[PDB]
Amino acid sequence: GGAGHVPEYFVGIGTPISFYG
Amino acid sequence: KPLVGTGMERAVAVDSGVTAVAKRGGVVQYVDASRIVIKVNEDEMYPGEAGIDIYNLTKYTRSNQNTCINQMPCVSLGEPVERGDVLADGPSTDLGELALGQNMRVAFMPWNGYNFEDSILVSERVVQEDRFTTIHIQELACVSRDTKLGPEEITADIPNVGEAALSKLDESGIVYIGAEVTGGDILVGKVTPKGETQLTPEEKLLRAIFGEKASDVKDSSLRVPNGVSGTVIDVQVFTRDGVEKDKRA
Amino acid sequence: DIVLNPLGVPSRMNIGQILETHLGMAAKGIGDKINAMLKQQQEVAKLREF
Amino acid sequence: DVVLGLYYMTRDCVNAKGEGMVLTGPKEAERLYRSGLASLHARVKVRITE
Amino acid sequence: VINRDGQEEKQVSFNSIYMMADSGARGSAAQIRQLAGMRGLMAKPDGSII
Amino acid sequence: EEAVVWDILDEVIREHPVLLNRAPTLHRLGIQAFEPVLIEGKAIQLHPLV
Amino acid sequence: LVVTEDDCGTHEGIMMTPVIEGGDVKEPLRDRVLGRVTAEDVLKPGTADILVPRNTLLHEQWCDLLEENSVDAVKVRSVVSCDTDFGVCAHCYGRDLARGHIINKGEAIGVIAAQSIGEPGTQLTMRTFHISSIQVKNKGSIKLSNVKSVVNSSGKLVITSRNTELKLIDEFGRTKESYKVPYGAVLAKGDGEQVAGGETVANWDPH
Amino acid sequence: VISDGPEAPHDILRLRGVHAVTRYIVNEVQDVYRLQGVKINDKHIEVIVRQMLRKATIVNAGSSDFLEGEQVEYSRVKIANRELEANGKVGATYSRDLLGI
Amino acid sequence: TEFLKPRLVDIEQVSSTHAKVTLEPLERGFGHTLGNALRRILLSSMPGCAVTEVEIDGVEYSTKEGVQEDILEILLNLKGLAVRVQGKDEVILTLNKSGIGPVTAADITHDGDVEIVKPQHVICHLTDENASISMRIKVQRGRGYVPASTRLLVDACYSPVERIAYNVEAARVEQRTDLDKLVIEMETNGTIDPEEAIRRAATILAEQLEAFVDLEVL
Amino acid sequence: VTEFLKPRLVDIEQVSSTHAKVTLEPLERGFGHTLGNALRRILLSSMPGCAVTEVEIDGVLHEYSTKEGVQEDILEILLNLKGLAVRVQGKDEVILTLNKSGIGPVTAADITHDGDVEIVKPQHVICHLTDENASISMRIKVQRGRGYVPASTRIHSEEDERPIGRLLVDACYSPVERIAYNVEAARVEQRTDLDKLVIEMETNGTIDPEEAIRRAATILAEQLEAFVDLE
Amino acid sequence: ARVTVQDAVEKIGNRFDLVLVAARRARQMQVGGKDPLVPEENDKTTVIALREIEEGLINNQILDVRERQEQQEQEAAEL
Amino acid sequence: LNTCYRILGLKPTVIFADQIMYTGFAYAARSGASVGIDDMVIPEKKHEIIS
Amino acid sequence: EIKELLKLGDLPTSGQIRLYDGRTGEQFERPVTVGYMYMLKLNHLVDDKMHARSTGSYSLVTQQPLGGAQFGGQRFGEMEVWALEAYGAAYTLQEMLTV
Ligand SMILES: [Zn+2]
Repeated sequence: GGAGHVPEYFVGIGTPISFYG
Repeated sequence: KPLVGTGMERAVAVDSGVTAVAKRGGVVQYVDASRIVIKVNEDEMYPGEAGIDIYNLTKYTRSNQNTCINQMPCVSLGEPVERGDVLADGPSTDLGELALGQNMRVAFMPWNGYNFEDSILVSERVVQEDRFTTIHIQELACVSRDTKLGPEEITADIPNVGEAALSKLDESGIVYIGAEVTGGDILVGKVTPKGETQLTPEEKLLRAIFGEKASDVKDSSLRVPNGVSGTVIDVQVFTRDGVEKDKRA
Repeated sequence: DIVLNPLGVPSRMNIGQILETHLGMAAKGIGDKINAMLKQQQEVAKLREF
Repeated sequence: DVVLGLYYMTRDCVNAKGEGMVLTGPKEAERLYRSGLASLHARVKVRITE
Repeated sequence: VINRDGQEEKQVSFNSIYMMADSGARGSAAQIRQLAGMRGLMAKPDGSII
Repeated sequence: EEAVVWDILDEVIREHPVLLNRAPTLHRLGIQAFEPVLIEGKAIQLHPLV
Repeated sequence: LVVTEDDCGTHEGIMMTPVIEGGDVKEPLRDRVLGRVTAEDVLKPGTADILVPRNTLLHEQWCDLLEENSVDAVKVRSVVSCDTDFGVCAHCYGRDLARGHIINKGEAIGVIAAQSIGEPGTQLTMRTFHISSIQVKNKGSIKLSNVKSVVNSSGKLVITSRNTELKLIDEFGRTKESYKVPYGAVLAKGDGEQVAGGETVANWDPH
Repeated sequence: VISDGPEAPHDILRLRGVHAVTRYIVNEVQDVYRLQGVKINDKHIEVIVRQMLRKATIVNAGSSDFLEGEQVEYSRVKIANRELEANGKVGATYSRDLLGI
Repeated sequence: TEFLKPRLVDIEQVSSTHAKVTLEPLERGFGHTLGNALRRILLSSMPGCAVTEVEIDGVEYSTKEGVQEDILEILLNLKGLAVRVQGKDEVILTLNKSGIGPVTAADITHDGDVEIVKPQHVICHLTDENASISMRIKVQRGRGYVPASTRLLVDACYSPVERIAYNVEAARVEQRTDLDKLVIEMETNGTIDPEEAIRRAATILAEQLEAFVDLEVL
Repeated sequence: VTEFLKPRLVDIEQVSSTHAKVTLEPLERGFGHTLGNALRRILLSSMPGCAVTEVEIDGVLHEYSTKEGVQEDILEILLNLKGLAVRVQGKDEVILTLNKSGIGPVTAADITHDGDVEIVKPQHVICHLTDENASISMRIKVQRGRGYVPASTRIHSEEDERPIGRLLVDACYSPVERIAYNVEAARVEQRTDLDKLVIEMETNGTIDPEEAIRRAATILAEQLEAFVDLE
Repeated sequence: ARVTVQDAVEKIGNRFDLVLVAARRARQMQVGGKDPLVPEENDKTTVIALREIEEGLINNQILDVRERQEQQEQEAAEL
Repeated sequence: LNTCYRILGLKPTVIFADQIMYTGFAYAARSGASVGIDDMVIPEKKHEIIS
Repeated sequence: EIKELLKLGDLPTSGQIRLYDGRTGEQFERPVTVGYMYMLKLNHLVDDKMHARSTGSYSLVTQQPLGGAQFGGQRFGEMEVWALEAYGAAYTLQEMLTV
């Protein structure tokens, strides 16, 4: 999601990418 | 205990050697903080050498992470016990359940920024109840070796120190058991043979005016490290072959 | 006893701590009812039924 | 935490205590809020000096 | 859904996690989506989506 | 640790800044100067905005 | 690299325009020119008069003033074009700092540059997660640049060059929309006319 | 474009020029960073690029003592052959070189 | 069994209307309770007189020919008028003034036991004519704050305080752990100065508390 | 109408030897909270306490051993001793002597009674005894104080505490355990807003409630001494 | 203490040479050769020097003129 | 804070940020914000879309 | 099941009750989430990580402060040198790596 400390593996393609806490 | 659990804590507590599981079921003859004596039932007992099952509980001793390991009896005097049953609780185990920490009350609310990122804000009731207090066992060592200038001594005879500061050392130079100590307190008196200080003129004038013998021996006595304090629970000594004892030895 | 930060919950995405909090609250409520039964000692019957 | 605090402070609900009243300024707003008479968020007109 | 000198109207929600998300204090749209709804789709070690 | 030396430490600390740094130093703001404030305990208190 | 001397006298610089990758603008010209020293004289499109000189630090006032005139091709001084030997002149660098004034004579700028690039390095990712025609967004005028055109049987202007570029010139004269049109595209319009917002200006087959 | 595919920055400089290659590098790294939403001014990459092109290979020695294929840093040959250009003697030609960091 | 035993230290900077005061050294936890108690008492319990309602010649929704200012705007201006009344419980004055200039708080009638601390207080200005403006005003005094919204009504701001806050921060004595330095900040409307206002509010507290304690000395 | 009216203490209902509810009827607008929260503060913080401080045991050098003849470790025995409630009358510190033998639980009534000795829970478990011949003699030192005094901060003077047989324990000087206050509307004959203050406390029964609620307001008004006098 | 040095950066441009001139002044002060030009509110030589800079009464040129005068005073000490 | 620094300078902007942090923590405490199991919405349409 | 168990105790379905500030005594708006969480104290103790040193021992091969308990500053690496270089602080770095 947000507040980048671990990445978000799960998303629709094209989103920048989280970078989630 | 875990107020919220899973059911696996029992297996982890039991199958780990930290607990004390009864070899054979029966009745507890004797319950002490030091040992537990269980009278075996005749069904589980072999025909010869009747006897009883004596479990010597491991008391306060040093662990690998400098923590403490201590077993406590969880049974009462004259109680029916089963085979494969917990007879004593090791550290962080409650009645055969694994208790890694403590269950306590928690409120999810920002409180004056004192819990900013993940920081925790704890009440004084917890530190007063002493429920999160920990016991550490530190093992300090003092080594009398064979320097080229001679052998090192453990005697309580020490230079450059007040007799009131050494009041806690015994006649041989080792602190008494149970004596509470703080940082800097001499645990074991020890001096290293030294010589040829080769001192300079001003010190020579000072020593000539005040007639003070400059001891030839350097201080290396084992003292408590900076910033830690506790009580002495056990002293032991290892001595070479037949080469003469300390008195405390 | 403790004041946690709710903000630490959504970013880190561990909702199991909230369920643990609620269920521990519930279990402690049960234990408080039981202790109330202990002090106002009724009998084996009411405690057993509860 | 401070961002949250300021977000909860500055905000408007459709209705609360004393919606649509008038005040001489911010000091009156503090007196109103701290005494519990007026809510933190409420659509109001106040005289302010910028 | 709230009532002010009238039957019904609706506004931006006062729900806690929604405030924490919108204010920018802690979280974003994705995390809130995953606390509530079905959670996307992952891939095998090859990278082939499930 | 006589009681008189604490006031001497007050004197020597007043206008004497100290430098604070974190392990992953990336930009120059990874090191910052602050004014010491004597605190009971063994933990450093860092201003949250930094 | 340090600020060895304030100036060197080089007139070389770089042109600055709002960046467009073939879609809409992804970063305004104000973000790219603010805090930098001009590299040339400043004129309106028709040389009305000199608005800004060649050495005024473009701070907020001058950024807004250029925003009023709206000319969007700005020659600005850069670090690479600096005439200074074994160092950088304070004018070609710019003004950026934690403080708002111009860079001081002596600050070590290369180390700060490296650290500024390094801090976002943590936010990046070592391995990635998994991965028909032009539709104008705003209202403006078609401007075909670097394009050969020919009228086909239907009359629609078709493109016979690969390097074709398409600009949207509004009523002020700025360029907010830039696109790259492939060879063999269909243009119901050409260079010179006016289109509506959202109106399809051109189509081609992507394959 | 005589063909397609990504391009090598050294040749980009060798054909288009200096400003073209620095613009390419700053724009590409700005795209890569902007995708993750990190604001970075172009100045830092400008100075990195200036230090990248610092070396250049002589082409003609002229009245200088340089070698025909020697690679010397731009500023040094710059000041030397610029003093020789202020002098009457013919200067030396060079070609900018792109060296990785 | 010893206790603190703090004494006060000497600060104020806005001459008469706004003053901040610092008290130390307090015991741990005493700063917050003292500040909160004195704050609630100074806010919701203070003898003071202000506008509750006012007679009008013109008419809360209307207009008056010859004044650009609006009705509830005038009411707002009314509420800020510092009124000090003697033993006379409920007094009523009259606004007798007309002309081409502003009607200040010195344009009101002068009764026997009435006092206004701000003659320059702006009630309402006048636009050009003989235009009719004249009215009477009744004032009540209360032991707290009451808006008229609960009941030409006017919010009644009785307590002379306009703002009050308290900042608790750690203090230190020569051997001490965590001691409370209570910093009070408060402003008034001009009737009674804040220095005596704190005293009389905590005196309301004392009178509220004087019943139980024995042997405060020794 | 005019200043002022001051509430007073009304019926004090005792429910158990542990806790009880006190009540104050004539409160003005919102004064209930203003008084009750401050009373909660001063009650929880500052009250006379009589917690145990020093314990010298029979033949024990430190708290980390185990006496032969008791299934409780010495540390557990000290933790149990810390939770013993008692009240004194004319002394500020008193030393009790504890002796017991024979198999059975050693309750809090096995100590030697003295003048100012008032036990509140003679059934409180100190330890158990697991042998026909096992005797424990100890000197339990009790002092009177306030607040929470931990054992580490106790040793600054230290004044030759040489008898290593003496172990220090943490001080828990507090009679109060849990204080709650509820402000419900108290309708006098014809007052719209008067409010009733119900303070349900929690005590060890050591100090009677009226004494505690007296000394709380005592210290509260004593803090106002900066500008105060009796009227 | 001095929370912001912005004013000292204002009176002396080049916020570095402020540090150098103020270090020279604080060396003149700490090493007991001179005394402050502004009242010392129990501040160390650092903040005292900075307060001298803020009031626009100490910079490089004033200190240098003072040193060049002390040079000729010691030359007059030749007697 | 950006506009505050651009207009009034550094000296006020610092105390502005200090007071901002103070009031933010204070009113975030006063607000009593939290997170519960019911604070999470679950649309009933969810199962219809799944179906 | 959790709400059902909460019904056996006297605790709301939301798991959320009202809380009052211990300082001002007033209620907290916006019901909070209270309960009983099982927590652990990890063995990262502040009287184990806290270290300090003004002048201690020094290494023999190269004159550097690490010796013994940990001593010596948190090694002033190259990154911290760059952090000092970005600032205009030169004497700080000199006294750091020389004196
Ligand atoms: Zn230049």
